[PDB]
Amino acid sequence: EYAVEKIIDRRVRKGMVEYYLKWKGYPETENTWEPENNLDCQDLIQQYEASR
Amino acid sequence: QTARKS
Repeated sequence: EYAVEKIIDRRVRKGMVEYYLKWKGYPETENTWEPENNLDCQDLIQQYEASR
Repeated sequence: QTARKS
């Protein structure tokens, strides 16, 4: 339900890919790990996954 | 360019 600024990092937890997100217009203290299925940011995921 | 907040 929130705009995503950028993906900071990626991990696997409990067999799920999770991304650590900076949320647009929120402080870095609000950064959270979210499971990949929670994202609708194809362009960011591909840009992250291509450049990592 | 959005995501759900778990």
